[PDB]
Parts: sequence; structure tokens; C-alpha cells
Amino acid sequence: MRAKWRKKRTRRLKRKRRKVRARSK
Amino acid sequence: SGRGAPLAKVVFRDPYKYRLREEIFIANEGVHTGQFIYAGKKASLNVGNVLPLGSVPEGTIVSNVEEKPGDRGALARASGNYVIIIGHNPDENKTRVRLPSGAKKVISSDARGVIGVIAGGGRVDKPLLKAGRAFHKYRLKRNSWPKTRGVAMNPVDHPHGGGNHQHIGKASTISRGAVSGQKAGLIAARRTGLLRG
Amino acid sequence: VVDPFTRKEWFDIKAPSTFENRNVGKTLVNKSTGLKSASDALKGRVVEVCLADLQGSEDHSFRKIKLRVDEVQGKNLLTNFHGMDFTTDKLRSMVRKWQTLIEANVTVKTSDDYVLRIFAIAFTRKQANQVKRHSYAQSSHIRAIRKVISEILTKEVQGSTLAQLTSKLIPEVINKEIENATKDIFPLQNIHVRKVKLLKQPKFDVGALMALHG
Amino acid sequence: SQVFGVARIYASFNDTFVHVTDLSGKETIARVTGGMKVKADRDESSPYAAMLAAQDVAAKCKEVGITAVHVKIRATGGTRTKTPGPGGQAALRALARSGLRIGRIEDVTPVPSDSTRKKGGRRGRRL
Amino acid sequence: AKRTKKVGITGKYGVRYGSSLRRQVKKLEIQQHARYDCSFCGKKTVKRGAAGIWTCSCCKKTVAGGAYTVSTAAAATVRSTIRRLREMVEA
Amino acid sequence: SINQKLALVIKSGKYTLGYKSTVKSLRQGKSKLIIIAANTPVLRKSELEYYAMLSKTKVYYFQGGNNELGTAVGKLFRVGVVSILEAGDSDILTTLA
Amino acid sequence: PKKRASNGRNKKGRGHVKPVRCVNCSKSIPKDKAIKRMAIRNIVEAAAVRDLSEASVYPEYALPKTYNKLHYCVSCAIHARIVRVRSREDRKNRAPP
RNA sequence: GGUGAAAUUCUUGGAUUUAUUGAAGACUAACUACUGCGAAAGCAUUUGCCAAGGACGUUUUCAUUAAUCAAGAACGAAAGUUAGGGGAUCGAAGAUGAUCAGAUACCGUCGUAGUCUUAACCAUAAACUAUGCCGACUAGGGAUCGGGUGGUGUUUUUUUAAUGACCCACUCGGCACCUUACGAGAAAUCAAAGUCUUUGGGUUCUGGGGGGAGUAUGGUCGCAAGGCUGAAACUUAAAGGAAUUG
Repeated sequence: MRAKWRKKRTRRLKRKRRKVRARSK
Repeated sequence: SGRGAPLAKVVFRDPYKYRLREEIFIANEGVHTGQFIYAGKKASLNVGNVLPLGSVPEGTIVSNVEEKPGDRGALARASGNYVIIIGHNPDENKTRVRLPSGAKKVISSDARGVIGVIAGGGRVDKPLLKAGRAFHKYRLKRNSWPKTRGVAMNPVDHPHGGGNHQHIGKASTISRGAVSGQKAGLIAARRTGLLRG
Repeated sequence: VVDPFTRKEWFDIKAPSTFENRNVGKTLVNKSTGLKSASDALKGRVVEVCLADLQGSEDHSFRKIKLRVDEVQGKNLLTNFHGMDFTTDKLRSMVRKWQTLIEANVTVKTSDDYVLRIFAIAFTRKQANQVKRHSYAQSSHIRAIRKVISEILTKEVQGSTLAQLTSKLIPEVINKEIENATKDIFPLQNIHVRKVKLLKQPKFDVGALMALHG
Repeated sequence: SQVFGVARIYASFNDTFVHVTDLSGKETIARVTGGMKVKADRDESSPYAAMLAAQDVAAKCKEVGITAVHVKIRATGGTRTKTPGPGGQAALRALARSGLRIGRIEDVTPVPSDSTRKKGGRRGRRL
Repeated sequence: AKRTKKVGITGKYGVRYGSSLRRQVKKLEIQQHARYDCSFCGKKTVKRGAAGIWTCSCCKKTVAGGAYTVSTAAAATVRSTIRRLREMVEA
Repeated sequence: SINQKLALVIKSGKYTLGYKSTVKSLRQGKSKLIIIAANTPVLRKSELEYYAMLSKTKVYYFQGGNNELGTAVGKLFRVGVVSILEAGDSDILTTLA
Repeated sequence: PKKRASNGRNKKGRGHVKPVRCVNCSKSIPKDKAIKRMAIRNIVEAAAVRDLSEASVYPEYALPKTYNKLHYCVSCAIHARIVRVRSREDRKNRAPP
């Protein structure tokens, strides 16, 4: 994959994690 | 009160009887105390001067415009609001304006309006921000606040009212040819939903 | 079912007398029916013509002229000068790389209430014994040239009416008056007014119209 | 001695228009396209249907009083390709040999002094 | 001392009303109470009397200006464009 | 190109500054140049035109308000009018400007 | 690797020039990176001028010749024969012919 | 109308096409360059104003005032976000008609945010000439831009007169360019990537096999989007560079 969509997919994962992490916090 | 637009105690000498005639104008952006206002056909073009729309050239900014010659002002009286003259029709003694609503209107040349946007502009750009300001805004206008939603009302009290759930039930859009009592909700809605999409 | 070509009278065209042969061309509109007279229908139309046709010389192959009908004398229609534009071939022809062109524009009325926009074209010239590959301008002579050209153009339409303008423009004296006032700054290759657009027309004044047709 | 009209050819892709008008250009005479000549939806831009469409005008361009014509070639223009299609060179040739005195032939392709955003996108069409 | 970081004038509104509503009112309430130079006496003494009324404290003048500024941008362009129309008609 | 020579007046020549001092300095007739701001009230400048006409002395209209004039005269306060009692190596008096 | 001395563009010392669309696929490319062709052809065919002269009331005709600048992306240019992939040592040959 | 082909779409109420205007918004094509400016990002209509500049010239003037630069700071394409205006084109999303086996992709039509502006944010790009900045030196050339110097050179109403453009010999500065490699480099290639094992002009930042990973955490900035700082466990013997042959 390009450097772009590897980064984009981790960015989407980071977005998901922060909501879940804060959801308990 | 009940009007953001400030008034101007403009004073004219009555040419027929010795007495000054104190007359209420809506102040424009740039008029101050002691300023001379020149009203009439042979007036100059400065902010505050009242001129017939025929003399003033195209592409200017005119507020407090008369719909017909002699109505003593009808259009663009709200704060910060103005009418752009977009063209003239000197053959038919009728000018062409762009109204604040975006509508294009035809006005008699003999009609007139002050020059310059109405003062008090930007009033809506700050939220009332609390119920107290909203109450004190409409206290000086009329009893039209608070405005209870028809849905919360009982069926007897509003067409939308009633039901075990707070819902309108019928389409909120109401025909124009409806009758008093029908016209609750969206009256004669050409197209509902969000503008710009 | 109803053939359209069988309901016209084939009206003609007149050119202003400050031109070559007055007659230009014959156009079809309709019969002069009782409800709508053919005169009103004919009015307000514009016809594109070639200055080579309206002067008889190939010198004027470009700069096609635009005419507008004014009064319908029977089948023969007199016209006022409405504008002129270069043919798209000629504009593309004179423009070539490695030579800067000058775009000049003035918005000035005639002597009467008959306002038009005068353009002007100018092209930097390959000088004699000159060996630079391009010979561009210095973008300050361009400011200087556009001022002096605009001075020439503004002092021209303001000085004479449209009829006097066209009568003196057909020998192409104006584009020479630009050069001789710019020979002191920079040499130019293609110099032409290149465009006019007519905006406002005053009281028609059939006295003025019949002067140029009669 | 002779009458001038205007041929006013719209020479684009996917269709071609041969549409002779009076010298003023407002009155339309025999506006015929390729779609009326060919029902195969392919010759409509091919020079064949251009030649068949353009020969149909002269079949009726006469006997009305159109002796000569000022041909005015125009491509699509605007933001689009701006070049004339295959019919522009051939539908011209149906006029020439059909018995119409052609004069003052010229292009009137609308050149944008500056256009809007071109249709297709930044990366453009991909096939 | 430095009492607030970013609420500024709007800290009187407490924690209520949200942060965005406080931000819109913040950037206008500053313009509302800011003192402005008078175009007539030259002293930075113009205060807002009412909605759209700007009384210069000295020289007892008052100018009909915007509701939250002595002169709105949408009206400064009015003054500028009125000039050209007056300029072109006369000269 | 006026502001450069006011420092010449402020250092070499003798001035008086403000309205009351100017009209006194016009009444005495010593003043020859008065520079009136544009922000000054038009009535006050109107009768200074009159006093200047009475004294047959040059009146110059500054291209700005009293804030520009106050900076131009070199003083961080504001000045409505400034009068030039005598000008030294400054040439503002002898020049038409 | 580094295929060209000037990367693909006649751009040295700017940082940005302009986007230009292509006359075939409409792809936004720098104007200097484009393949510029001054297509200078007549409205009519080469063999076509004979009938025009025969079928014109103008015995001495002008033979008009239209101008149009086809700005081409290299993706379209190579496919459209406009340019050809050249030898590595012959890549430096910048001469138009 | 559209296509490679079609279909969706609009059309005997007239689409498309022709002409005339009128408005709306966007942009400044051709000219337009191995050309200019800007610190960079960027800047291509005219005209006016405001102020800023670099180069040139200077027998003017201050006379060590300098270079680089942690901390810190302003600007910073596009996208994005907030509020307002604007809202023509194109166009994420979305909807559709084709293609294939599937096509929620490429193609076509419509179309929202967006594209434009006012005021703020973010502070990122293959933000690249992938070549930090300053200094000197080393080879030749040619053009080009801007400035300057000289010619009884050409050229401008007057035919060495009331004087710009040009050509010549130059020079300063710049964007670069062509050959050559003396020299360097792994080579591609480089006149600077040269003056580095004959190793040292000054100075800042960054890298230590590839993944994990620019991830987790923690802090800070941000309306958010996210930016900056930034590992480890674990895992592999290789990824990678430049050229040769097939």
C-alpha cells in the first residue's frame, strides 16, 4: 500500500481508540 | 425601543409657516449630530441625504425606500439593511432595485430613500445568549414569547398537539389554500429540508 | 406542413453613407401581418459584415463590422454602426511567441449620449540588426505605452462623434497616430484599435439617421 | 446580384450541426444534424453523416433565395476541447460541392479569455 | 495580575452557556465596550450609548454606527462606493 | 512633503502651539504661518481662516487630523493648529508651500 | 533513479507556476510541464482550396489558417504519438527537430 | 446529450441549435519563456494609492555593528473546522445508467459539503533543486534577466539637432545552461554532490538493518481534524541504492 492509506487506516484506528478510551474515562 | 435602528431627530424649516418640523428618520451609517441632511431632487449624493431614486446613479446603496412616491418610506428599514439600485428604466419612470430578500423590484422614479446602510448593523451577529435577553427583546415589541411548540399542546389546543408520543402525525406542510386554524406549521412550503442541500 | 419559406418579403439592408456601397444583404423575417407589423420585428437586430465587403479591398479582410437596423423604409433597412471586432483568425494570427503584446482599453463616450469602449492592440517588434532571441518589453515601457495609447484613444472619441469617428477610421489613421507617439519609446509591429463595443444609444434622431441615408 | 447567408456549422463530437441562417443569423433554415441522417449512433460524429447531413441543406437551401453563404465553422468551444470534430472538415465539403457559393469562411469557435473549471477532475478521465 | 486565560470579558457568564456561544459573544463584547477614536475631536472617547449609537464622551457628539462597532466593514465599503459615484457624476 | 521641515521649525524657528496661543499670536500679528489640522472643528478653522485673512498671513491645511499634526510637530499630545512665529533655517515661510 | 536533470519541467527557482488542464483527458498539470504544440492548420483540407477558389465570388482569396495551442499531459501525449520515449543518452537532446 | 459501445437524462409545452441582451459567480487563455519577484508557501487583467524591498551606482555615511542558531516567535499550498456573506463552473459524499462473474471503481448524467470572500483557527505536503546556512578557492564557454560603463556604432520629426530601442567590448548580481572531468562518488551523476584516509573554515539539525512505528503511552498545542515530542515488547537476515545481462 501507499504510505498514505497505511497512515489513513491507522488514523482511523487512532480515531476509534480515542473515543473508546475516553468512553470509559 | 423595539428597534435596533436608531432614530434621528432631523429638523426642517417649514417653508410656508414659520416653525421647524421635527421628523423621525432612521439613521444611516455615517450620520452624526449637527450634520446637514439634504432631502430632495437636487440633493447631493452623500450618506444620509434623501434623494429620489431617479437622480441617484446605478450601483449605489439606498435604504428606507418608498414603495410608491409618497408612502414616507417602506423598504429596508431594519438595522444594517439596504437596497441596491441595480438599474433604471427612464422611459417608464420606473427604477429597478434588489431588495434585501434578494428579490428584484420595480420602483417609481419619484419614490425616494436615504443613502447608506441603516445603522445598528450586525445586531443579529451576537446571540441573545440567554432567556433574559430574549424576554427583554420582545417585552418592548409585543407578546410573542415564549412560543410553546404545538406538539406539546393537547389536541384541542393545536393541530399538531396530542398523541402518546410528541409527534406531528400529519405532514407539517400546510396548503396555502388552507383556512385559519389549518395554517400551523410550514405554510405553502415550496421545498422543505435544508437549504444548500 | 406549412412551409416557412413562403411567408416572407425578403427585406434588404442599408449601410451608413460613410461606407462603400450602401446595400449589404437581403434578409427574410415575415409578412407584415395585421397583428404584429414586420417593422417592430425587424427592429433591434444586428448583422455581422466584413469590412472587405464594406470597402471592396482585401486590405480590410479582418475587422468585421457589426451593424444594427434602425428604420425600415419599405423593404430597405437603414442601419447604424454598432461595433467592430477582429476575425478570430487575425487575432490568433498576429499573436506569436517571443514578442510581448499590449492590451489597452479606454471607456469613453462620444460627443453625444452614445458611449462605447475603445480597445487597442500592440505587439513588440523584432528590431533591425537586433539579435536577442525574443525582444520582450520591460513592463515599464508597457505602463508608459498604455498611458500614451489611452491618451490617444481618449482624446479621439471625445473629440468627434461616431459618424466622424468611423469616417476617419476607415483610412486607418488612428493606428498610425499610436505608432508615431510610441516611436520614441518602443517599436511596435501589430497596432490596431481591434475592438469597439457600443453600450448606450441616445434619442434616435431620424434627422441624424436620414442624414446618413438619403 | 447574389444573396449571402451564413452556414454556421457547429462541429463538435458525438454530433455535428449544419445550420444555414440569414446574414443576421436569427432566422433558421434547414437546421439538420447527423442524428437524422444516421441511426447507428456512431456515424453521427463520423464525417460520413456530416456529409449526408450537409448535402441535405443545399437540397433545400436553393429555391428560397440563398445564392451564396458565409460559412462559420465552430467547435464545441468553452471549457471543452475547442477543436472541431471530424464532421467540421467534411460537412464543410458537402456544402462546397453541393452548389453553394462559399465565401468569407471563418471560425467562430468561442475562445474563453479565461474559463471555469474544466469538466473531468484534477486527474481527469481514465480509460 | 493575569486573572483569566481565554474567557476574558465573558468569564462573568460563569461556566454556563457553552464555550462556543461564549466565543461568539467574546469577540463582539470586546468591540462593544472598546473605546474608539472620534472622527471629530480625535480623542479615544467614543463609547456605545445604545444599539447602534456612539456618543463621543467629549464634544458631546453621537454617531449612528454599528451595534457593536463605531463603523461596520459593510458600511465602510458603503462610504467608499458612495464617493466614487459622487466623484464620477461630478468629475 | 511637509513633515520634514516642521522639525526645522520645532528646533530652529520659534512657534506657538494650539488655538488660544495662535489667535493671540495672530492678533499680535507676529505669526506668518498657521497650519490647521483637518480634524479640527470646521467652525474653529473657519474663523481662523478669517483671522488669517485679517492678518494677511499664510494658512496651510494639514493633510490629516490633529493626531498627525501632533506627531508632525514632534509632541506626543494632539495639536489643533500650530503657528510659526519665526522660521529659522527652515524655508517653509519663503516657499509657496 | 533521478531520471532527468530538470525533473520533468521547465521550472527553476519558482516553487509554483500554474495548473493547466489537458485537451484530451482534462488533467491538471503545470503549464511548463505540458507538451505545447502550436497546431497551425487550415480550416479546410490541402486538396480542398481548389473548390473554395472555384466556389467563391472572391477570385483572390485569403486562405485562412487557424491557431490553437494543445496543452497536453505526457500521459496523453505519449499515447497520442505526440512524443516518443527516447534513448537515455539521447534524452538530453532538446532540439525540436 | 453522452460513450470505446450504450443507457440514464432534456424534447412537437420546442430540447439541441441561431441572434440579442441581463444578471450571477469564478478566473485572468493566447502572450507565457530551461524568463522575473518573493525568505518560503506563492504571485500572471488594467488603473490608482500605500508602504516594503533586492540588484546596480556611489571619492556619501555608522564602523565590528557579523555567521549559524537550543528556548521562543511570524508566515505557511491544498484539504479541513467555526461564524457571515457568496454560491457560475467543477465536484468528495450520495444517487443513478453502463462494464465485469462481482464493480458501491475507472465511463456518462445529476448533485451536497467544498471550490469564492470577510474574520479567525490548524500548521501539514514528493512544502523537492529529495542537495542545511555563511566564507574562500579551483575551467572554459555561451546565451538570458536587472543595473551600470565606453563607441563620433545602428536606430528613432529634424538625416553628426531637441535622444528610447538595438549591436559591440565589458563588469556586478541572479535563475539557470553546454562540454570536460582534472576531482569526487557505489554508481546514476555532480562545476558543485569538487578543494574529504594528503582525513580539522565556522555552525545548526538529523540517521544507526528492516518491521513493529511515526504505533502505545505521557505531555503540549488545537473547536475538532489532528500537529509536535515519542518508545518498548516482539519479530526477521536481510529490506534498500545505482547500474549490467536476460
